Amino acid sequence: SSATSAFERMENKVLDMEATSQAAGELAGFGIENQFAQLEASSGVEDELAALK
Amino acid sequence: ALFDRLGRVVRANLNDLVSKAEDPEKVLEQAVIDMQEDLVQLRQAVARTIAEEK
Amino acid sequence: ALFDRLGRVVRANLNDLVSKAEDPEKVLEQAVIDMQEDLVQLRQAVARTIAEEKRTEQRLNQDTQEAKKWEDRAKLALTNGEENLAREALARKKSLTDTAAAYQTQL
Amino acid sequence: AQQRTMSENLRRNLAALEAKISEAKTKKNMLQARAKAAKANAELQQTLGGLGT
Repeated sequence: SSATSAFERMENKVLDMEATSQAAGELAGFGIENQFAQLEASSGVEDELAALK
Repeated sequence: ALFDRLGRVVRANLNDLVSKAEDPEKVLEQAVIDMQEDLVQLRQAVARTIAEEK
Repeated sequence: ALFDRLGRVVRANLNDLVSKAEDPEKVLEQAVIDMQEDLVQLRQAVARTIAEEKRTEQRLNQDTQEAKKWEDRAKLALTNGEENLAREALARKKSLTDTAAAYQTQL
Repeated sequence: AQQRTMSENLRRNLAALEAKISEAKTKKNMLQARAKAAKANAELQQTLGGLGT
């Protein structure tokens, strides 16, 4: 019946969506991290080559 | 006993008929497809429970 | 589960028919085209979340510089001898600082 | 004497209400950003994955 009663109700719905979306990511899994490591090493190999220049 | 027998007979004739309509290659393919859709919904079901954990 | 068996079969026949209509070249080509258009829309969606990063930096900067102007006003108010006017400026300055703190956390 | 005391109680309660409504207003601006982010994460998960027909 009050303005607060509906605002606070809306806030919880936004937070539930935030939690649900991240959880979907958690259970999907990620491959970004092991690819990122390949990029870091990939840099290291050519850092020596850069150093000669 | 008596009605119980006849009601089994009705089921049994239907059971044979549907098994004939089950081709093995197509039915197998379709079942794997169903299971994959089901798996996605189940992953989301777990995710919405994990949401309240957070 | 006699119903299930039938419901499996009806769907399987439909799937078999769909895979006849699947040509190899054209469904494959269309698939890349669909992905390309959808990806661009997603980049647009992401960009407006990445906008909020920049905006929250602006909001915080702003309100921490209203907080300074209250101090600037307050130093003069103290000198001129109006203690009450000075306290109001300082009080206003505090909750701008509280607001500013909240922004960093969010940011 | 009743008027002056009464006026203060009204005056004080209203100021407290302004702070509450200001907080809501403050929440609303950043809360929308959470909703946008939560939506954006969901789409990324679906596009990267997606299984079945």
